[PDB]
Amino acid sequence: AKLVAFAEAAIIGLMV
Amino acid sequence: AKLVAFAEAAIIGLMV
Amino acid sequence: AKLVAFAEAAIIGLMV
Repeated sequence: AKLVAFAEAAIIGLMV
Repeated sequence: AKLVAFAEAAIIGLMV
Repeated sequence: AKLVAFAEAAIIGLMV
């Protein structure tokens, strides 16, 4: 799956 | 180069 | 905010 990172502090990596 | 990420678990980052 | 990574050596992550 492709991985996307987000900064919200924490980093969240969500998959597609 | 840009790093593109995938997760298959091992995470792989490839250079573009 | 989404993060984008680059490999320049060091890795740089920039917020979008």
